[PDB]
Amino acid sequence: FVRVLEKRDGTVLRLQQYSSGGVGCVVWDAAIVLSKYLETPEFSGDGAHALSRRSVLELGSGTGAVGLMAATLGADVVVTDLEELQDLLKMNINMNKHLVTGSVQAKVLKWGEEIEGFPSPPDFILMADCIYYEESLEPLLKTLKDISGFETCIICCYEQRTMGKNPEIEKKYFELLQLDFDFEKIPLEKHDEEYRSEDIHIIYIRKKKSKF
Ligand SMILES: C[S@@+](CC[C@H](N)C(=O)[O-])C[C@H]1O[C@@H](n2cnc3c(N)ncnc32)[C@H](O)[C@@H]1O
Repeated sequence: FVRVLEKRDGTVLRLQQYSSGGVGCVVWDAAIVLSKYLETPEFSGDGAHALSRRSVLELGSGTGAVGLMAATLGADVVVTDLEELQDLLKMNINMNKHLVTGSVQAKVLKWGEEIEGFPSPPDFILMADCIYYEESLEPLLKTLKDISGFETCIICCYEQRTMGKNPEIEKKYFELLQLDFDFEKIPLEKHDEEYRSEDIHIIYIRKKKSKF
């Protein structure tokens, strides 16, 4: 009942998906793509967004897969989700703390609700498959605006769902996003050569600050 995700160095993250009492969350494909993206040279010492010793907030962590990966890369990570997912997050911190080279802790952060502030804006905010929640889009973007500063690197990874109401929900997300943020799509050629998909996008989001 463990989902496994292997790092570039052969070490292996292990993620439980069921917490006792109905509460649970699976590891989503977008979390695998973003996690393995964090292991590309882009987030190494000689890279554009070195992760080691930097502050990282993850929203909608679920199992914690992405934030845990960042913690095995030297970041000081806070993984967050709803109250009911805190037990699962703590279990997965326990299963992977032997691989953590930075730090990792879990906190409740329900989108739209103000929580324990950072002393200064995080260096990164990470999100995997956080966007198809129509009812929580304005809350999510409020949290993002409240926490990020002009230097925060916001990385948003999501699997594009092409059927149903999802195309519509996706457009509402971007229309709300553009009021306060810029974005830029990371070309597929920069994802992990193995763990990528034309259906799974990575976008860098930045708090807008125009000179005009
Ligand atoms: C599709 S899952 C993705 C989980 C994980 N990031 C991954 O990719 O494997 C979305 C996550 O967002 C969380 N979430 C949904 N609405 C939320 C809200 N209003 N506030 C905080 N978290 C929320 C869910 O509990 C769930 O863990």
